[PDB]
Amino acid sequence: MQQYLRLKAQHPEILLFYRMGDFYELFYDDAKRASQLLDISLTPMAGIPYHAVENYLAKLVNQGESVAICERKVVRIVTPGTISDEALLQERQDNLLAAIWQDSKGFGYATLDISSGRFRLSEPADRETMAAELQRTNPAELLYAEDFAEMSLIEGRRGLRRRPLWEFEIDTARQQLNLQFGTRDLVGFGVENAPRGLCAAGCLLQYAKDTQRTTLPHIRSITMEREQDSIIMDAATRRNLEITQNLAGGAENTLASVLDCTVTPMGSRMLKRWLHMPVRDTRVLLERQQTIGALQDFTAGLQPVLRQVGDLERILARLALRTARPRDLARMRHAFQQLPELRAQLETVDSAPVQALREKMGEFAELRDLLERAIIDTPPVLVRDGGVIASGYNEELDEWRALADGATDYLERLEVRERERTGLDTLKVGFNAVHGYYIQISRGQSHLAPINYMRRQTLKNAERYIIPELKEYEDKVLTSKGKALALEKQLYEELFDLLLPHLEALQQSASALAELDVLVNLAERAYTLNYTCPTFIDKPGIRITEGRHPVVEQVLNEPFIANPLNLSPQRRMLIITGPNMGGKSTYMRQTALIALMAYIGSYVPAQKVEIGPIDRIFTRVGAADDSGRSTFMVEMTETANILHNATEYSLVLMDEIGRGTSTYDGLSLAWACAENLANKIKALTLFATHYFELTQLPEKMEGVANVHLDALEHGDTIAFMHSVQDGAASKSYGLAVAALAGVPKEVIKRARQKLRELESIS
Amino acid sequence: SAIENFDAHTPMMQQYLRLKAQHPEILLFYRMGDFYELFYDDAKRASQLLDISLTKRGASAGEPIPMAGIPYHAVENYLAKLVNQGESVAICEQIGDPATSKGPVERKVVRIVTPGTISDEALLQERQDNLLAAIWQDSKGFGYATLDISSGRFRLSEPADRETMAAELQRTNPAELLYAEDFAEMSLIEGRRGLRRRPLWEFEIDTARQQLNLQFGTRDLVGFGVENAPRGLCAAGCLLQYAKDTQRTTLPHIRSITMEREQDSIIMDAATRRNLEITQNLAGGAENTLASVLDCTVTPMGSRMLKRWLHMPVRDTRVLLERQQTIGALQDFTAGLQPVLRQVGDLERILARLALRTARPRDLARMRHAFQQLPELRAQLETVDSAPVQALREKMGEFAELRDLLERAIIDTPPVLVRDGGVIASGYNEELDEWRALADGATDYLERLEVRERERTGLDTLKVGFNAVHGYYIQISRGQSHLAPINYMRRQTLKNAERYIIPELKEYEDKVLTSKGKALALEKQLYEELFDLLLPHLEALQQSASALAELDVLVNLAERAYTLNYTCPTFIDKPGIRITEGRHPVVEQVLNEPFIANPLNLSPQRRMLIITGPNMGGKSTYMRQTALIALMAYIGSYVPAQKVEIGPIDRIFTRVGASTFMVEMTETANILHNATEYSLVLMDEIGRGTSTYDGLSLAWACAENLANKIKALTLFATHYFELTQLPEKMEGVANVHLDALEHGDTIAFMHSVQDGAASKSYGLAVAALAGVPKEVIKRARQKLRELESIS
DNA sequence: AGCTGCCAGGCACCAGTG
DNA sequence: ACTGGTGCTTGGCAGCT
Ligand SMILES: Nc1ncnc2c1ncn2[C@@H]1O[C@H](COP(=O)(O)OP(=O)(O)OP(=O)(O)O)[C@@H](O)[C@H]1O
Ligand SMILES: Nc1ncnc2c1ncn2[C@@H]1O[C@H](COP(=O)(O)OP(=O)(O)OP(=O)(O)O)[C@@H](O)[C@H]1O
Ligand SMILES: [Mg+2]
Repeated sequence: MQQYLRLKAQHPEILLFYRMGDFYELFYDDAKRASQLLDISLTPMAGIPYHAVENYLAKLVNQGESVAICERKVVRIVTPGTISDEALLQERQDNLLAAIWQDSKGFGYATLDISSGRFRLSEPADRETMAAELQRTNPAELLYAEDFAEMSLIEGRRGLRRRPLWEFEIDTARQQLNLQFGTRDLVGFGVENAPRGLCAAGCLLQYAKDTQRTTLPHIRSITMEREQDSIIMDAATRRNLEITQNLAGGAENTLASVLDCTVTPMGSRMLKRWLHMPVRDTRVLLERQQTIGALQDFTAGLQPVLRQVGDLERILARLALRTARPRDLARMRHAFQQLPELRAQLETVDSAPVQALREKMGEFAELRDLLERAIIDTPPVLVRDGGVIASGYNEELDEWRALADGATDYLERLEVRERERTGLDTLKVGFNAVHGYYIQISRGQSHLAPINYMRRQTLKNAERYIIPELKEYEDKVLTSKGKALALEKQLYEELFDLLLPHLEALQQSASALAELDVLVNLAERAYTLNYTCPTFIDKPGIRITEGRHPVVEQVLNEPFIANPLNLSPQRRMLIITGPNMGGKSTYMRQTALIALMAYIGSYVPAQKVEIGPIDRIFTRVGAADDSGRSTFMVEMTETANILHNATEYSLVLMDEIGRGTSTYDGLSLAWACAENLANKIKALTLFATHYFELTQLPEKMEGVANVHLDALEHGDTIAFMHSVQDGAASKSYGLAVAALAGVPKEVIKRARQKLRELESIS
Repeated sequence: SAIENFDAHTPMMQQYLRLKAQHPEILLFYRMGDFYELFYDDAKRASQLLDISLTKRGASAGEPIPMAGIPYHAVENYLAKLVNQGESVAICEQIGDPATSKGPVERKVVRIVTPGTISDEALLQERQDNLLAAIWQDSKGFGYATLDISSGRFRLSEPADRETMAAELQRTNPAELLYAEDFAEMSLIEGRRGLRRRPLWEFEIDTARQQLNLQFGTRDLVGFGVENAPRGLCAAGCLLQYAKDTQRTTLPHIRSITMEREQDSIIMDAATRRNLEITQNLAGGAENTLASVLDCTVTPMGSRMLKRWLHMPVRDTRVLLERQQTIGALQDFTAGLQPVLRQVGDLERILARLALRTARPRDLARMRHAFQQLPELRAQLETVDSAPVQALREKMGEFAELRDLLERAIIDTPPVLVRDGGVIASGYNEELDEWRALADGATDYLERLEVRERERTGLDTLKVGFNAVHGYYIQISRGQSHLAPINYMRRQTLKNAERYIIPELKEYEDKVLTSKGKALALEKQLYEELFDLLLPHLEALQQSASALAELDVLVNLAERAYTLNYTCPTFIDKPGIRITEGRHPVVEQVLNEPFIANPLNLSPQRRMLIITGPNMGGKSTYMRQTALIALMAYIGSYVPAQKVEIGPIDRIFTRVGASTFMVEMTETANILHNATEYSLVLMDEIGRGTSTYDGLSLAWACAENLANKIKALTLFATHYFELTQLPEKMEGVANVHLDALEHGDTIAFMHSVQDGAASKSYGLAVAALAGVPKEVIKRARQKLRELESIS
C-alpha cells in the first residue's frame, strides 16, 4: 500500500483520511494524534464509520486540525477557519480565520468570518493590545509569518499555520484586495493607509481562496478597528467578568446567559460580539438606547416572527458558494415569508434607526414567489434523488413525471391481473437493482407459475420471474425518472442563477434582521429585568443608585441587596474593607458589568446611572492559580499590567493585593499601589483590602475614601450583610468563623489574645 | 392511555413485563431469537445511548410498542458503551426449546452487567482496579466494604469519622457504590459514579452473617478476624448479595474477607493523597505521579498491586523488613527475571473468568503459557539467598499436570470464542476426532464430484459449491444449463447460472451437517469439562497469581532502587525523621537540571519546623518529599536519599492554604482533633482571615497547639514572618528556611534548606520580578522602612 | 473491490379456509 | 382452530457489477 504513503506526501502537515470500505482510516502518526483526539482504538491504524465522518470532522476542526479526505485521490479538504457546512459549525459561536504578522513598527492583524463575509483588520499598538485581540477574536485558525518574533503570543493556540514571508507583501495585498472588492483603491473602506493590517488581510484572503477554489462574492468589504473605538479589556479581565464564558469553561452563569435571549442564531452571535467589544462613541450608543426604548411595546409581536427567519446569514454563505441544499432554500423562502409581517409591525415604531433597519430588511417578493413555485413545501436533505421541484413549475418535468406514474400505474394493474389469472394469491410485483422489476410467487405456489415466466432468482421461500411485458414498462419507468431527475437538477442550479444577482441586498437583509433580533432582545431584557437607561457625562465618573450584579441577581433565590456608587475626579478611589463573604468582589464586578453594559448601548441594572468616558477596564478580582508561576506571582503580574497601562479614563478593580507574602511586604506593596493609582494614574478605582492600616489613606491624600461591608452574628451562625456603607470596617470575623467551623475553644482564646497584642502595637 | 392489565397484553408482553418488573430501573436486553430487543422507554433510551434505530412492534389491541435491538453476536460492543456510561444492563436469555413450547419459550435473566461487577477483558482497564463497594452509617460511624470481582479480594472497614470515610472513598475509588437509603452524609457520595441507592433491609446484620458464612463455608467469622465488626459486616452483607444477584452463579473465588484496621496502615487524609500526586496529578492526569516514576512492573496484576501498596503503607515492622530484604537480594537478578515475569501476564483476571466459568479459549492458552514459565522462575530464584524470596518461590507453585492438560486439550493458537469450534485439539478425544473426519472429507470428495460430473456431462462451467441458505449444489451457467441431465433437481436460480442437487450430493450434505453439529456439541462439552478439571485447584492457583504479582512488584522496586539511586531506610522506636541528602522522587525526574538534595531532622525535641523562604524558593517541595519518603519507607521500598532513619507514623495530614476559610478552618480543626505524637502534619501557608492579623493569629494559635499539646511532627511553611518568633517562645519549635540570593536587580533560588529564619522576606523583590514599576517598588521600600522601625 | 438487500430467529399480526 | 404470508432491530456477506 505505497499508494497511501506517496499520496500522504502531498499534504504531509495535514491529517489524511483514507477510504477503506465503509470507513476512513488513518495510519502511523495520523492514527496516533487521531486516537487521543477523538477517543477511538489505536489498533498503527485507526478509523471512523463513513456515515459519521461529518461528526468526526466537526470534532477535528473544532480542535484546530485540518483534514484531507481521500477516495484514490485527495478530493476534499476542510480547514478549521474556512468551513461553511451547517453540520461542521456551531449555531451560536463565531468561527473565525485570522492572520497575524509583525513589522518593525508593530503588529498587523486581520480576521474573517467565512460565512458572513465580515472582514476586519487592525494594527495593535503593542504586545498587550495584540494579546487582548487574540483572546477576544479567538480564531479557529491562525495564519502567521515565519519570522514571527514574539511567538509567546500564538504558541499554544490551536490551528496554527506557518506561511512564507512572501505571502505578506503589501503591493500584492492591495492588488488582490482591490480586485476582490472591485475597487481601484481602499480609501472607501478607510484602510488605504494601513499597510501592516493590509499585509495580514492579503495573506488571509489568499489562504481562504486557495482553501475554497471558488470565488467569494460575499466578501465585498473590509473595516478597520481603532484602539480608541472600543473599551479595552485584557484576557484576565475578559475572563474574570465572565462575559460569554464562566471561570470553569462553561457557558452558564455568564453575562450572556442572562442577556442573550435572542430568537435567531445570527442575532446571538452578533450580541456576543457586542458584549466583547463595547464602543466608546456615544452617538452609536444613544442610537441603540433610543431603539431599545422605542421597541419595548413591540417585543411580544416581533420575536415569534423573527424566530422564523432563522440563520439567514449562514444560509446566504452557502448560496454564495453554490453549496446551498434544498432545505437551505426552503428556510430562505420561509424567512422571505416573514418580511411583510415584520414590515407592518415596524411601521409604527417611532425611531429613525428602526425605520432604517426596516428598509434595510427588504421584501424580496419576487424571490419569495419564485421559491414558492419552484420547491415543494418540505423538500428532502439532498437534491441527489430529486423530489425537490414542485409540480406546475416546469412543463417538461410535469410530463416526464406523468409518464413514469403512468408506467407505474400499469405495473400495478399488471400485478392484480396476473393474480386473478394464475389464481396465485401470493403473487406480486416488486423492484430491485440487480433484477430491476420482477414477479414474485411463494415457494409453495411457484410450481404453478405460467410456463412463459422466466426464472431469475430463488429465495428461501419464493421464486422471482420476468416477462417481456415487464421489462417493457421497466424502461418506461426508468428512462422517465432519469430524465425527470436530470431536469430537477438543472432547474435547481437555475435557482442559484436567479437568486445570486440579489446577493448584496440579501446580505444587508440578514445583517439587519440580526441587528433587530439583538435590539428587540435588549428591549425585552430591559423591560423584563427592570433596567434603566444610563446617561453619559463629559468627564470620568460613575454614579450608580441601587445597582445590582446582573447575573448574581437572577441566579440566587435570596434577595439581592442593591448598592450605590459615587466616583468622580474628586472621589476617585474607594478603599473597601470588611468581610470575606461580605460582598466586596460582587460589588466590584457589578461596577464593571454596569460600565460594560452602558457601553454596549443596553439599559443597565440600576435605578439610575451617570457615567463618563472609559478607555479600559481592569479587574484584578478573584484568583491566581497558574505550568504556573505561583499565585502571588500572577497576582503581581496582573497588577503590573494595570500600573503600566491604566490612565485617568480607566476603571480599576483590585481585590486584596498583598495576600500570599509577608505582612509588611504585602502592606507596603498595597499602600504603594493604592497611592500610585490615586495620585499618579488617577484612575477610578475600587481597592478592596484586608489591611486595616490602609484605611488611613483618606487622611493622607485627596480623592480617596473608606467604604465597607459588615456582618451580623445571630442564632448559631453569621449573616454577612451586603450593604456598602461609608467609613472603615471596625470588626474582623475570622475568629468567629473558626469557632463555627469547630476550631477548639482553647485555640480560639489564644488567637484572640494574640490578635489584640498584634493590633495594639499598630 | 389504554388500560394495560395483564389480560390485555399478548403472551409475549406478559412474560416481558413480568421480567422487566424485576429490573424496573435498568435496561433489559430481551432475547428474541437472533436479537436482544428492548421495549418502551428502554428502547428509546437504548436508541439514544447506542445510536441505533428506534422502531416499533405492531399491536392488535392498543398502541404500537416502541422497539429497539441488536444482533446477539454483537452484544459485547454495546455492553462496552453502556458500562462506560455507568449503565447497568440485565441480560435475559431463552431457556426453553421453541420447538416444544406452546406459547413463549421460558426466559430468564442470567446476568446483570454493572460497572463494578464486570470481569470480561474487553470491559476493564489492564492497569486499574475496578472495585465494587458498599457503604453505610449509623450514629457512631461508617461501615464500608470493597470487592474486586476479578480477584476475589474482599475487604471491610469501619472508618471512624467523615474525613476518614472520605479518604477511604478516595483511596479505593469504587466504580460502583451501593449505599443505604438512610445515609445522612450525602456530601461524601453525591458526586460519585455508579451510585446505587439500596433498601435498608439489605444491610441487616443477621442476614449478612448468615450469607457470609454460607459463602465462606464456615459457622462463624471468627477465623477471618471480622466476627467483631458488625458495622462493616452490614456493608459486606449488602455487597455480597449484590454480587450474587449480578452473576447468578457460584463465586468460588470469593473465599475470604479481611478487615482493614486503622492501626495497621498509615492513614492519609484526602488532601495528603491528592497533594502528593500518588497515582493522579492535581490536573487529573496520570503524568508525573509517584506511580509514573515507580511503576515499571511488567505484569498488569503487578501494576495494580503496586498502586495498592502506594496508597496503603503498612505499619508492621516485620512485613517491612522482609520487603526490604527481598528488594536488596533480588537487585542483581532484575534483568533475568523481568522478561520471564512479563510472560505470565494477567493470570489474576484470567483465574476470575475460570472461576466464573466464562474463561475463553485464549484465556486458557495464556494460563497455559504462564504455567510454562514457572520452571524458569523456580530455577532463577533458588539461588537468590533470602527466606522471603523462597517463600514466594514456593507459593508460586508449578502445576505440571495442569500445564500438560492444557497442552494436550487446546490448540497452539485457538480462536477468540468456543462458539464455532476449532478450539480442542486433535488427539485429545477419539470421538471428537471421528466426527471431524466426516466434516473434513469435504475436499477430496467435493472436488472429486465436480471433476467427475464435469467430465461425464461435458459442461465445462460445471462447479460444486455450498450455500448456507440453499445447501450444497452443482452449478452450471445459464448458457449451458439447458443441457444438464434431467436427473438434476433444480435447487436455486441465479441471473446467469442454475444450481442443482442430486441424491448423492444431498446425502453427502445430510451427513456433513449432522456430524458438524455433533462435533461442535462435543467440543463445547469437553471445553466445559476443562473447567471441572481446573476448578479443584482454584485456591492454589490464586495463591500463585498473588505471589507472581508480589514478585513483580518487588523485582520492580529493586530495579528502581538501583537505577534511581535509592537507599534502604532504617526504623527507630520513637517518632522522628532523619534524612541525609533527600530528594523529591518525582520532581527530580521531570526537572531538566540537578535537584538540590536537602536534610531533615525531626525528633520529639525538634518536633516542629517553621519554614520560611521566598515564593518559588522550594518550600512546598521540601514538605512534600518528606511525606513521600515516609510513604515509601512504609511500603518496604528503598528511598531517594543518602540515608534515612524513621520512626513510627500513624497518620499524615495536609492543609494547603487556598466558601473558603470555612473549609480551611474545618480542615485544620480536623487536624487538631485527630493528630497524635505519632502524626506527621504538613501545614502549607495556612491562616487566612478578613483583616491584617486575624488569620496570622489563628495560625499562631494553631501552631502552639500542635507544638505544646498534640506534640505531632510538624512542617509549617509560612510567609508570616511573625511566626519566626515561635522558637523563642515554645519548646520543640525551630526555624529553617530556603536560601535565596539577591544580586542587584535579580533573585536566585538556591533550593537548599538552612537552619534559622530567613534574613528577609523577598515580597518586594518578587513583585519587582513580576514587572511592577520601579517607582512603586521604590515607594514600597520606603513604606517598608517605616514599618520595620516600629520595633 | 463497492453497493444492495436477503437472512438470522424469535412472536404477533392478518387474510383465507374451517 | 389451522395455513402461510407479512414486519423489525444490525451485522455478515452472497450476488452482481
Ligand atoms: N449585594 C448582594 N446581595 C445579595 N447577595 C450578595 C450580594 N453581594 C454578594 N452576595 C452573595 O455573597 C456571596 C459572597 O460575596 P463576595 O464573594 O463578593 O464576598 P467578599 O468576601 O466580600 O469578596 P472578596 O473578599 O473576594 O473581595 C456571593 O456568592 C453572593 O451570592
Ligand atoms: N530541592 C530542589 N531542587 C531543585 N529544584 C527545586 C527544589 N525544590 C523546588 N524546586 C523547584 O522550584 C519550584 C518551586 O518550588 P516550591 O513550589 O516548593 O516553592 P514554594 O517555596 O512552595 O513557593 P511557591 O508556593 O511560591 O512556589 C518547583 O517547581 C521546583 O521545580
Ligand atoms: Mg508552595
